[PDB]
Amino acid sequence: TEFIRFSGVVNPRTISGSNSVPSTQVADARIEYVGNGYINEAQNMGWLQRFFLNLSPM
Amino acid sequence: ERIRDLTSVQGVRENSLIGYGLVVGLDGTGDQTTQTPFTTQTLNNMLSQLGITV
Amino acid sequence: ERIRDLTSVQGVRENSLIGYGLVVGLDGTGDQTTQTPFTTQTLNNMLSQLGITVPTGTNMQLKNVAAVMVTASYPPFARQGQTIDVVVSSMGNAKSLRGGTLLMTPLKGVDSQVYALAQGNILVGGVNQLNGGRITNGAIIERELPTQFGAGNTINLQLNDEDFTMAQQITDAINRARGYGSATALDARTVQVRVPSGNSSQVRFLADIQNMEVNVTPQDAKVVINSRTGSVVMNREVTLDSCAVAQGNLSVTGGSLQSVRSSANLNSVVRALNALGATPMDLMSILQSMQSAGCLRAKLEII
Amino acid sequence: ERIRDLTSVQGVRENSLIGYGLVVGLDGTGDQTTQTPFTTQTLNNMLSQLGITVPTGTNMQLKNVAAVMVTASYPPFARQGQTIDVVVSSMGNAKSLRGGTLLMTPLKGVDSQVYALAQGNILVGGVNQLNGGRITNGAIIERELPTQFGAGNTINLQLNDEDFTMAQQITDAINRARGYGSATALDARTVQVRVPSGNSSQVRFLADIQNMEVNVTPQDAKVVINSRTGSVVMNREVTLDSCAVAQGNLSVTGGSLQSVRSSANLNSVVRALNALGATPMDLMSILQSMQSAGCLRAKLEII
Repeated sequence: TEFIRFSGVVNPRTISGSNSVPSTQVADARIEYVGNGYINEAQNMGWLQRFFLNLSPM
Repeated sequence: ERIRDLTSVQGVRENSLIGYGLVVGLDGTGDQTTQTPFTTQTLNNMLSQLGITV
Repeated sequence: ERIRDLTSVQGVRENSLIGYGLVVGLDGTGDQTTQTPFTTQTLNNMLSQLGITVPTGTNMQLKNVAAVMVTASYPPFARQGQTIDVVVSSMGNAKSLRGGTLLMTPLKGVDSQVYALAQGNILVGGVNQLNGGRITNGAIIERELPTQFGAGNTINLQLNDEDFTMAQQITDAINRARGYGSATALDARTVQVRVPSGNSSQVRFLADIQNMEVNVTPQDAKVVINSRTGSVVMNREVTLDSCAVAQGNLSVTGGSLQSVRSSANLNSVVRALNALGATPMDLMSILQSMQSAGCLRAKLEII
Repeated sequence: ERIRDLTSVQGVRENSLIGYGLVVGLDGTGDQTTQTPFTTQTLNNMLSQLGITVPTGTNMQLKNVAAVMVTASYPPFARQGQTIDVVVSSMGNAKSLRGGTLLMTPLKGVDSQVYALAQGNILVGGVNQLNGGRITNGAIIERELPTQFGAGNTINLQLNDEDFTMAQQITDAINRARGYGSATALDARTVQVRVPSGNSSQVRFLADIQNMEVNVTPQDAKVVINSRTGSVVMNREVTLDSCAVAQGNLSVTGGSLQSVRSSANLNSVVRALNALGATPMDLMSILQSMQSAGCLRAKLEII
């Protein structure tokens, strides 16, 4: 399952005639595109590898 | 009735006001709007203010 | 019936309303709609509102529809249900609005709020302007403005033209008619009037004040020159001083220098200036030169 | 029978209805339907509603069908089953609606609700407008509006033109006819009238009030100028002040400066202005210049 979430503030005069506004005209734009399932877990680092990436000398 | 015609009262003065506008209802004798971009720009501004987005 | 013609009541004022609309029913004299995309866009908007969705990719070439701007005046103490006249003016490349009809048009104020709704049939003269028309009782009032009339014991009469003498005359007339301290003068343009608290009492007071007669004192001498229309207007206070005038192709009816006598009233001034035999366009230059020299004892205003 | 001609009753107002329809039966003077896709789209919609499904991919070139906009007025206290007149106006590239018939058209209000249904035969004059017509009793009322008439003991008469004197005159007439505290004035435009509680009693009160006679007091001096139609109208209150006027190709019947005498009534003003020998287009500029100078003691309104 994939989730696309959007939030922001829109000026009414930036909305086009077809009730559309580009995402670059939204003030506090919060855009999120995430997923779950084993596909999403396959894109997470292992805990040991994350620990090393954060605490290894090099 | 001569002093009023020879002098002016201090503080009793006139100022000058200026502004920009659009004149509509002409019989094909308006701007060409190809050599005057501001006419179309301000018409679009007025339409957007009124709720129409060209 | 002169005070109502010389002053205006404070708070009793008119506002301006504007709006956008479409005019239909033209005989092929509407917008081309190829150089005016907003006409077709707003027609599609109206159709979508009414329940018809024209596909976005489609060529619409209309001939009986014109995009128009509607202007109206919001009257004092306007009430919902009342009707006002509107002016309808074409906006782009339309040829005529002779038999058109104005569809539902919301008339917005300066604050971008709807104060009236306009819909009706246009009357166009038909040398006559074809792209502009008027609809009597074409708009119905929908919103009402709050006002402070009837509150307090003071109301200001605002003179159309600033004059200390006229302000004092109006104040003295009101004091002579309705008691000692009924009216006072604040400046050359405003006269403050004391009225009883309430709504009906103030209406009665204003009804008595408005039709009062005031003798107008003589104003400032003024010569109004309109070069765009080619007109000159001189009021009754204009006088002349004796001096010589010369201008091209003008001569004594003889020499090119013509004497202008000292003139006290307007008839003498008119006689002296007509003795010059000057065309009004020549009279404009003559008057400006005389004002520069000092013969013209008047304020020369170019409008 | 003057109060009914000077005021309107609060809550007794007219609304505006709009709708879309198709007009059939034209003699090849309808839409081209190639530049107006909505005509064919709505004809297909109607056929589908009636049980005929034309395939989506098909070329339909009609000549006897025109897409039209229908406008109507919702009367006060309208009841379902009553008939009203409608105006039918072509919308795109149609040539004439001379013998057309308007099919079933729902007339929506501002709130996008159906208040009437329109169907009938168009009457077109046939110099005459061809793309606009009228159908008498062309729409049947289908919805009714709630109202507060008959509730409360107060009803407001709203003057067509704002005037403190006229408001006071109407109030005094009502008080002189129907008791001491029967009517009061709220502002220059509204007169509040006390009526008995109920529906029939208020109808009786309004019937007595409406046909009452009120002597109209003199209004403000006003000169109305219509440059689009080339007309000037001066009311009976216009006066003139003595001053000199000059304009192109106008001269004393002599010199270019012509005296205008001080005028008190309208006949004197008309005589003084006709002595100038001015065309109405010239009279417009003359009047504007005189208003600028101050000779014209009237409000100059350009409409």
